[PDB]
Amino acid sequence: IIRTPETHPLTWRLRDDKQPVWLDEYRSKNGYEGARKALTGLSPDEIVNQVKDAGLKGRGGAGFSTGLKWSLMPKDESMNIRYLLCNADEMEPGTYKDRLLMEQLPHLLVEGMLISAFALKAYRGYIFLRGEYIEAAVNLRRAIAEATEAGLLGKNIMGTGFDFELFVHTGAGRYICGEETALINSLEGRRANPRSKPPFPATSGAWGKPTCVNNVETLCNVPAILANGVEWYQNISKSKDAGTKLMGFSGRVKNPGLWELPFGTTAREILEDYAGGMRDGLKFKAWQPGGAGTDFLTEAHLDLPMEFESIGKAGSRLGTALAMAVDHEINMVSLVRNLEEFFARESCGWCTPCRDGLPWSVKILRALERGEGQPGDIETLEQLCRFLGPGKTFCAHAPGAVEPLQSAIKYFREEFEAGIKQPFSNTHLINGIQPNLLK
Amino acid sequence: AFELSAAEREAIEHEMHHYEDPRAASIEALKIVQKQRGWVPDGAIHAIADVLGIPASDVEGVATFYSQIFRQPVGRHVIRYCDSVVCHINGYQGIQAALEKKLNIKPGQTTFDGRFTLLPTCCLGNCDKGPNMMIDEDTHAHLTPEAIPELLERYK
Amino acid sequence: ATIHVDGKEYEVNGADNLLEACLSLGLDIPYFCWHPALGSVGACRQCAVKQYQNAEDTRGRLVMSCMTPASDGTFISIDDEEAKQFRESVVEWLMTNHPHDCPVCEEGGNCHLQDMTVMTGHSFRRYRFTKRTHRNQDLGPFISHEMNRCIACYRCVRYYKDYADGTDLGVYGAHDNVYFGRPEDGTLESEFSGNLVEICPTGVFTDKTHSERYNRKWDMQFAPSI
Amino acid sequence: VACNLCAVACPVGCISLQKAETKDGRWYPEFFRINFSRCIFCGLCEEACPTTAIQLTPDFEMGEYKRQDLVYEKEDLLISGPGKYPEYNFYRMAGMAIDGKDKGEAENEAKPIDVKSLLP
Amino acid sequence: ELAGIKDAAPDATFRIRGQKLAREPHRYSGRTAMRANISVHEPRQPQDIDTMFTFSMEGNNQPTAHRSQVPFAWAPGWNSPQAWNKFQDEVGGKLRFGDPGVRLFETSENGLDYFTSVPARFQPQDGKWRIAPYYHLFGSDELSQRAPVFQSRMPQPYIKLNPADAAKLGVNAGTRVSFSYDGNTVTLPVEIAEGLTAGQVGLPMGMSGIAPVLAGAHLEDLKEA
Ligand SMILES: NC(=O)C1=CN([C@@H]2O[C@H](COP(=O)(O)OP(=O)(O)OC[C@H]3O[C@@H](n4cnc5c(N)ncnc54)[C@H](O)[C@@H]3O)[C@@H](O)[C@H]2O)C=CC1
Ligand SMILES: Cc1cc2nc3c(=O)[nH]c(=O)nc-3n(C[C@H](O)[C@H](O)[C@H](O)COP(=O)(O)O)c2cc1C
Ligand code: SF4
Ligand code: SF4
Ligand code: SF4
Ligand code: SF4
Ligand code: SF4
Ligand code: FES
Ligand code: FES
Repeated sequence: IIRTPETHPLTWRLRDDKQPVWLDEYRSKNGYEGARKALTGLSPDEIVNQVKDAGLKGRGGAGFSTGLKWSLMPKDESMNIRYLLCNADEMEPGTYKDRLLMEQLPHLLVEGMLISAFALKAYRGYIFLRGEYIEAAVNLRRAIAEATEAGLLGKNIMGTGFDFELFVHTGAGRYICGEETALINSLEGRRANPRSKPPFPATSGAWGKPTCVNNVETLCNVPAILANGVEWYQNISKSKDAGTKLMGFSGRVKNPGLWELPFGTTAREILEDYAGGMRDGLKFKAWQPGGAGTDFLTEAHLDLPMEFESIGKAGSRLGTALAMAVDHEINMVSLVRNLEEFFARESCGWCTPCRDGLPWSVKILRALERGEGQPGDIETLEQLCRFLGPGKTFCAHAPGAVEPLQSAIKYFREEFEAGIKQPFSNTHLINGIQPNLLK
Repeated sequence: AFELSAAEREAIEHEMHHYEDPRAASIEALKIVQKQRGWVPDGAIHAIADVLGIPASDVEGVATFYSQIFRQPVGRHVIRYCDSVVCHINGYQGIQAALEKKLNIKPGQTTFDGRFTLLPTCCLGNCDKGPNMMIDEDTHAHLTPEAIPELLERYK
Repeated sequence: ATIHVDGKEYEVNGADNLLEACLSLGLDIPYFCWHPALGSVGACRQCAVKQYQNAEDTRGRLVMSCMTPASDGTFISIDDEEAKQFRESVVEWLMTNHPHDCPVCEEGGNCHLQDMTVMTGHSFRRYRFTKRTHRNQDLGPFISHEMNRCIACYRCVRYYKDYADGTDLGVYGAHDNVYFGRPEDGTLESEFSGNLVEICPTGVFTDKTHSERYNRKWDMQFAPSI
Repeated sequence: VACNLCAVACPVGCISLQKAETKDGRWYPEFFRINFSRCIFCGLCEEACPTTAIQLTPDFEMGEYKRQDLVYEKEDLLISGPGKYPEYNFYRMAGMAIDGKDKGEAENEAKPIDVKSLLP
Repeated sequence: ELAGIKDAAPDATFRIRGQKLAREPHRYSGRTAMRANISVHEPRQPQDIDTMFTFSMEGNNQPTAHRSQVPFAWAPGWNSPQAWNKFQDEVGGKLRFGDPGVRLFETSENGLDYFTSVPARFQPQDGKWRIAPYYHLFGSDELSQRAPVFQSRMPQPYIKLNPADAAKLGVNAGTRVSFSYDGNTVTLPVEIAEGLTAGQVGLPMGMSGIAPVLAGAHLEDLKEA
């Protein structure tokens, strides 16, 4: 695998010894060139239009158009206080892309935030980084100091009169803080409950001001667009999703890892050519395409292009595009129990279906794993999947929670019925009172 | 009787400068107190609330919301083993069993000499190198149950 | 604004949400977290109704009536099968941890949670696992605290903090262990803390002065007074 | 537990009681009076009782000379055993804490978890 | 000038379709037992010749009844305080047939003149202490301070002092000082008030021994005793 700047815009400046690339080395391999072009030759409106015509979608997992999200900021000049937030939370199980991006290429993220903040006219930027990424925090703070020293951040950046302060906000460990409105609440020093939309953060976000929240990888995608042009970015691949995505496969494969690939490469290409296939003595059973909140898929879906639309039609989600392989030795009930335990304990507690229905599924799956399941348990799980879907809950944490459960029941129902061994009993006998025996 | 030190108070005010609302420094104020003293004691809630000008109920709601802000005393070193799905596939259960056998405690407990606090944590974002765990600021990957007693011995 | 509810045309205020518009018309939608004086937040998810964009739409989508404007041309169904099943499921989820406390609870016969449990038609328990529990706090001479009965509707904190500007009540903890109360034991310092006993839809916050000589609401002789 | 369900369920209205509380917090009737000159022995109070406290028993010989003596107070009603239902204990099911039964000790109850607990 | 009190409520002959307004819910219990220890003969329900309400459940409390005086809110299926929804025109608005009560006077067409009696500034003078009123929600009202549940909520009696005046008297926080007002030498522990202007002592109005008429009055012989 070779990495040219044309085919690997995100990972071609990665070093072989996995060491971080600092300002002199980054600028040696065409660093802050897109920032220079954007800040010295383009108005913010045509930068937003350039990103929109590049077709850059959200790399956080939902695939929303970045230029469309940037264009939804208010047009009035009265609202001159604006915020750009980098979602460096990355708490989805199976996701390790942003750690790679921030640990050894922090200046790529800094340049992306600088370009995006100039496009959004955002006077301030915050990197909402998870607390467990100590190396990313150290490298990002060092790169911010280096960019401030060499006039790339602060007051009068490149002589253009544009002021931009970049801060790093380290988190305190909750998965719901990655949700963008809960991210905004956590940045304001509150409990990280999400907020209802509309209004979207573009009109009233952080402290009521116009705010744009973007993933690490999205902001890392913008400087190559600004440096090499829109036409280069459109012709990376012949797919509906433009550009390159950090894809990977993890879990008992020969070479678990992370590779920058164009959209539309099949999951079998990632699994066999890049991940090396399954390990010796292990047979492929299932896979999750885009993190812990996506539906399981079988071996028949391995010949599917890794795009939002193609994975969407197969009853799953592209997600973070960091797939996880499940071998034959893994009990699916135990796997879904582990997933649901994570999802139930990471509930923010705002809304009833997630907060009180995910623990019910956890207890049912614990009983099924122990062989103490009772009739009606699987139907209860299916009803929980139906009633925790999109729109039933306040945010999208619970639909993502119930995607693997419903897909595992759909594809591996025989393992769930194997846990139902005891008859259903909810009552004890009360002496003197004859029960109402249903038929 | 809790009193914020001069270093703690100056760090909290310096973080108050970073936002347009001093309430936005509550998480990092709790983290500053935790970094200095291992955890956030009860009087620290009122001290931080007094510094930031927000109610103590808001500070305590923040402190008890976030899992890495400790409102109970912990050991000198906090072990945080990942119990999420990829490390479950990669066999974190053997790692948890080895840690429990070496430390003779349960998750959420602290060893009787106050050295180690064992805690499950969500995914550490290192799933290609699992199973993973985190001692205080150091992440250890590619864990095996045999390397656990040796690797725990370097934290005194 | 003209709305349609279950095939019936109604004239409502377009500046109102659907829950307050439908309750003003005499229709019954169960609700917990909304209050007329506090606004809508969409927490409890109890007020679900099915919404249709056109009259010639049969699929629909469940929405929160408290979070949905009662604009012109909306079609909703309260008595839709999926809406009724979801509202019953929300009540059932609230019932999974609720203590077996109604005989020794001061809210009984005056309890909004009892009324909405009956209103949704949920009377059969199939949850068989453990119920979470909480310790209580001493809140002073006026308000008695029983957090086992909480449904986490956030009404108390919204009233006390946003409406009454009180500082010593809050929400603590996380997912299913959310706790509503003071940061420590002590008297509630707001001069309007007593409205919690009517704001709270359960028996968490109760009138301690009435609890000393307690009687049920049906046994009371009332009069309008000043 | 002086819950007053039997009094309101009585179609005659011949039950009158008042709630009182012990120091540990258990509810009990301060008084409990039944007008047996009014009572029709319909059994609706026993059916409405959620603790099986009030029970109609196989005894019909209640003739009296003065009908003021048909007003039975709590001293004339409370027997020294469980009656028709030998084992049911309402307080073993209730979440409310009393003496000898703390939070988390009732049936189907988990132990309380403090919000300050280190586990996620 | 009190002619508007006729319309504050309808008179005792008011009916809802011939029936009076009920004071108690329809499921009111214990009618043949609640007085049975006194006498097994049930008396008549007490009569209300004064108002339109009846001392029984044999009356009207419908949410659609044309009245303004609602003794309690109840509707079938709504037993909580949420039953007030059914009694309003719209939820959170007015009672559906008007709120009870009537204003005695309207806004006058013409106003007053400016009051030209501007007082001079406050001057502290030696040996003379101006009484600053300190009211308490729990304590300053006579009847409610008689209630036994308010005794725990009521503050301990005190006298507020400026730090400068307390230093001039040689008095710290918590020490008891005695002062005489109209032949009543009473003693009170001192609380230091930063915001109270010097030359004043703060007194809790309406408590035991501190009448609210003392607001704005003076004080003599305030000494540590
Ligand atoms: N660690 C991670 O990266 C994790 C990622 N996810 C991903 O999160 C996704 C769900 O996140 P959501 O924010 O709920 O998705 P979404 O579809 O609601 O919105 C995504 C983005 O588009 C914007 N947006 C969408 N519609 C908009 C509109 N009409 N006007 C303005 N802005 C609009 C939102 O503000 C947000 O920034 C999933 O696809 C999942 O894969 C989930 C969990 C963890
Ligand atoms: C429960 C939940 C957790 C999320 N966590 C993250 C996260 O950790 N990082 C992230 O970039 N997006 C996360 N998202 C998606 C964000 O809400 C949002 O879509 C994203 O941060 C910014 O959008 P973008 O992809 O266009 O950059 C999460 C969403 C949900 C519902
Ligand atoms: S689904 Fe509801 S309770 Fe769960 S994380 Fe989202 S808002 Fe919070
Ligand atoms: S809060 Fe309501 S439902 Fe719960 S025990 Fe009390 S009366 Fe029963
Ligand atoms: S204590 Fe009462 S008002 Fe507060 S969230 Fe719980 S049920 Fe709602
Ligand atoms: S049996 Fe007697 S006391 Fe019991 S409900 Fe019937 S009439 Fe009333
Ligand atoms: S006898 Fe039963 S129904 Fe009557 S008050 Fe006592 S516990 Fe309640
Ligand atoms: S699943 Fe353990 S590090 Fe991600
Ligand atoms: S009343 Fe609408 S969600 Fe609670």
